Amino acid sequence: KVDYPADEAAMNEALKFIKNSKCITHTQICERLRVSVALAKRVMRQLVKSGDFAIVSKSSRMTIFKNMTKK
Amino acid sequence: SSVTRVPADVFINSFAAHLKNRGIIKCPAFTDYVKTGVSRQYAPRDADWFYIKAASVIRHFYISGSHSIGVAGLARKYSSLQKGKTTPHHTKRASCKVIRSIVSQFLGQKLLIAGERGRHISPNGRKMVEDFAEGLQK
Amino acid sequence: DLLERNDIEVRERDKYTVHTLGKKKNSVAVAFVKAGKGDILVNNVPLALVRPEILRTKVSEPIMILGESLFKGLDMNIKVAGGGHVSQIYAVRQAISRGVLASVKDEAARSELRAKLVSYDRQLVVSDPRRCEAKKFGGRGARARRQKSYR
Amino acid sequence: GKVRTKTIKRAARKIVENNYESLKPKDFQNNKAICSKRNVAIIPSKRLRNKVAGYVTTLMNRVVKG
Amino acid sequence: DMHQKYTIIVVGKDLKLVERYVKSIVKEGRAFGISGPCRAPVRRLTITTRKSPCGEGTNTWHRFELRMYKRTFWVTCGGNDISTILSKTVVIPGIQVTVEVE
Amino acid sequence: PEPINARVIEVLGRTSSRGGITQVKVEFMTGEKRQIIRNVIGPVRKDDILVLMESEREAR
Amino acid sequence: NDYRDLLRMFNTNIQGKVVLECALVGIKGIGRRFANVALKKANIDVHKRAGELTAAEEDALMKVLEDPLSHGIPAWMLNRNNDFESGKDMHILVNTIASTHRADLERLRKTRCERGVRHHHNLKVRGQHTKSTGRRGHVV
Amino acid sequence: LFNKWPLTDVKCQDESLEAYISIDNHSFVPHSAGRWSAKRFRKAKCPVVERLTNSLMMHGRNSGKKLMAMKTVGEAFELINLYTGKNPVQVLVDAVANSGPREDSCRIRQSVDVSPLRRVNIGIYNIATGARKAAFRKVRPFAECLAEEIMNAAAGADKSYAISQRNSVERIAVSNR
RNA sequence: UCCAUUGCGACAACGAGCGAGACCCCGGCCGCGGGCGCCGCGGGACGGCCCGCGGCAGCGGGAGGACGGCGGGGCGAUAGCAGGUCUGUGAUGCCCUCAGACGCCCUGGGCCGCACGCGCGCUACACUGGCGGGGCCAGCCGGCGCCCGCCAGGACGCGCGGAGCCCCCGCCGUGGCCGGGACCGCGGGCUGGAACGCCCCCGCGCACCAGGAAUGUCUUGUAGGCGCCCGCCCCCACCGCG
Repeated sequence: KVDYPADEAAMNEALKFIKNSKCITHTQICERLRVSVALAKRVMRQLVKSGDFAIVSKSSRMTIFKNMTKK
Repeated sequence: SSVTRVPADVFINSFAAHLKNRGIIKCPAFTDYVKTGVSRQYAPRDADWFYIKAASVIRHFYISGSHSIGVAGLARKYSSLQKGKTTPHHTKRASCKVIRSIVSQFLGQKLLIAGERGRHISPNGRKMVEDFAEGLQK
Repeated sequence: DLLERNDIEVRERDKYTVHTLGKKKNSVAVAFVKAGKGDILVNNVPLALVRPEILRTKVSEPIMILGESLFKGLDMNIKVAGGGHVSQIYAVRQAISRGVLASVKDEAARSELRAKLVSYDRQLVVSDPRRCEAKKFGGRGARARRQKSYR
Repeated sequence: GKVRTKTIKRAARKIVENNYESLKPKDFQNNKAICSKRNVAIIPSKRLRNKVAGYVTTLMNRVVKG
Repeated sequence: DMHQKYTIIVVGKDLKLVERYVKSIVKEGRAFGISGPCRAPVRRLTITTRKSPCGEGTNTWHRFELRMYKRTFWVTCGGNDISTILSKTVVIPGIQVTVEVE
Repeated sequence: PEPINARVIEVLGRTSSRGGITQVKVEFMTGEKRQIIRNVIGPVRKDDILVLMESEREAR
Repeated sequence: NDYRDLLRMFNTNIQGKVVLECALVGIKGIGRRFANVALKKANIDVHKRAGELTAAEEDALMKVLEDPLSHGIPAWMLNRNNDFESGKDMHILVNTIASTHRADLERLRKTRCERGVRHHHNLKVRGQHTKSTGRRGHVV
Repeated sequence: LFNKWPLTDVKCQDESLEAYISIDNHSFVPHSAGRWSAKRFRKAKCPVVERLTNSLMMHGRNSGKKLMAMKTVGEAFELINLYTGKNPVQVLVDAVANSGPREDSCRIRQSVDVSPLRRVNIGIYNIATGARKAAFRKVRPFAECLAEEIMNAAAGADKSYAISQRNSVERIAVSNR
């Protein structure tokens, strides 16, 4: 219902949580963690900047992201 | 060929970035506080919109050449629906002042030259478009 | 915009060996074909880029199906006028296919390719008879009518 | 499907009564060509003339078996 | 020589009365070099009126069309020869043949 | 229990009194291949294959 | 990684959850003239995520609100144009806009115009057809 | 299919629905504008992927937008590929068989058997109806939900809306057995 | 049997007619002749062929073919009915008001008044969406230039030109929120003799989170979704006809 737009110390916990996945959409993070999609969007822009993820499809509405190896 | 052989967005985005650094166009503040047209409720949220719109204006002028479009007709390609009323939505038009200013800046740069009736793209402008498309032609 | 005397006379000089017209929904795409660079040009732009992007495979449907052999060594100055988007994309594909059938010219492969063309998808060769409808009084639609108050 | 009307039907018999050899059992174009010989059989409109020929083709087909 | 291209614009509502006049223009001007007919795209005058004089009942509308036919020819010939052509061409009452000088 | 596949040989007619239901002669797909009548909703043509959970019930 | 929540801007609480330009559209519920922008001209970008805004930025926005004609904010924009007594362009926000609404309805009351009659008779002076408007409203 | 999903080993186990799901003619994308509705059973040989992309276009606000439906199938079929590691086309061709009831009730209420076409027709219809509801006022995308319904059904779950619908037609059918 | 009193078959009936159909209009396709402009005339498709099942009329299927089995309209029998219209007419019988007029003009107001109940609609209730820019696209059939103006529009010119949905990229992120635009406070314009009419701009952000008993319309370029044009018009379409 209510989400944090704004992760603080838990941004690394989120990074570990998103790295703890097989694939994800920024909307899937919004369901899995109580985060606005916009926060999740920005967070995953640098998740592929850290290079631990990859785009499968990119569309304006939705982009599917599969973590490169992360195994 | 060339500029039409290139996708529109990449060419419009790139040429726009070049205009700001080059000093071509130089946006007017009095027209930079306004919405593109009556059909827009909110004014552009893309920051330097004058530059990107100007890039597109010279991309249409290039294709037209013989047609010699005026300020109002080229504004029509930026027309949108007017929404938010109990009455059904109607397609309106973009603001001419933004486009008159853009054209006058291309005309002063001599990229555009006037014609009887509407203004058309001049060889200095024609080469600028041809060269930029040649810049990213793949 | 279609059914006009300027079909594709935009080309100045430029005599072309083969001509074909593919049409769908008030849209005429007329291609001027000559042996050229294996290049397909519609609306002055290359075949690779067209406006309905998820329909690009359709605009190039027999490039994969018939075989690039005929596609290599061919220049197509297609122009589409009329319709909206999908109407134009089905009409370019119809025009491109018929132009290549004419390009074989005398070997019976025009018959064999038409046999292949009717197999993967007919309409690559034949016209889509479905065209449009007429509004009639007593309804916003043609078939649809207005609401009855007292049954 | 399409049900032949009394004009498209009585005339067809009148054509097979007068002419026998000229029309053939499965020959629409021939049956349309015989029925189109001006005064010998006059049917205004191809649509009526084509419909007559189709019924003549069906009647001619019926008579050849028996 | 007072030689001018002479415009000939024909308007007939009746396609067959107008189409026969097109044959007439061609024959008389065969000698004076009449032009092949550039048929105007048909202009349809369309009026839709409710069939009911009193507006009651189911809505029934009358679709009424005046399908005027205009055909244009141009002749670069003598004014006396243009005049012979107007006398020579069949006179169909209710058919408008109009001449302008270019 | 486990459903038994069957195959229509012909569609005798339409029933239901509202239309929309059909009488089909079905032959079980395998083994003894019992040919018994069946009642089916939805569009059915000859040679279609249906799996009947009930199996024993017979249409008239 | 940084945020502040409700701002006490003009007797309102602006959530840090909002994207700032959309957030200040509600100032005490009444009187925004910024028209969803025109505060970029005073100072910061559209997506300052609301909470991020510093006290320094707040005073600059607050300054533009008191002096509207200073940052490209023209007389074509602004909440109030020639005032019936002031005769100057102005921007009225929060309690003040509603207070000035009372002042104009008092004017219509003294002037006893048709609009004044309808304003005390709870009727619509603008929406022409009142035969079939307020159903369930059950009002005179 | 979409230039990413092949069409070679994808078939269905059910022989009752063997002819009805078309798996040998999918076009490169599911557009193929055709008069499938015309003629009685020409709809059976329509590609299952163009039968699904047509089903999503329902409720008017969403009517007619085949392109917005096509990207919704490719987003769903891209999501399925990653999660299930098997061809996404197969999951739809498997789900259609699973979502299909084998018994319905018509007054003649009385138990009847659904024809192969109906088991396919309701099966695709059910797949989209649930996804449409499970994405109406929720943040989750219609495409993400479309992927789950399409997959849960294939493996077989009463969690899936299409099966929770199948299951009940067949419990109502067992009442009128 | 049919779409059909459309035909078959039986049969004191046998033949005809009118209505049905045919015809007319437009559409898809081929050809001919012309071409300020695609626009004149001819073909073509007939349940023809094939396989079943039928004495049969036809009843399913198969191709071939732009086109397939009544394509999308016009026209419309015999009778009707106290349907509607005397307020469309120099259509009209009767009472005919007829000059302090029920004639005919001018001004002002109403026809739009609103405790309410209903019919046709429109816009909604959003993430298949709103909000920004980037492409691009019609058809009925189609004018623009330039300058000033945020706009709406205005001045001065000439002979001429085109949608939205959709797509592409950002953004909001489930919050009655940037969903929704109802009401109301300034203004700026337009058209006219004159707003009360409309447009625009900055506020202001109502209900409504999918609708009870019921009730409507609909079979492929269909429903729906989306715009555009015209009708009537000083101004103005949530309407109608396209």
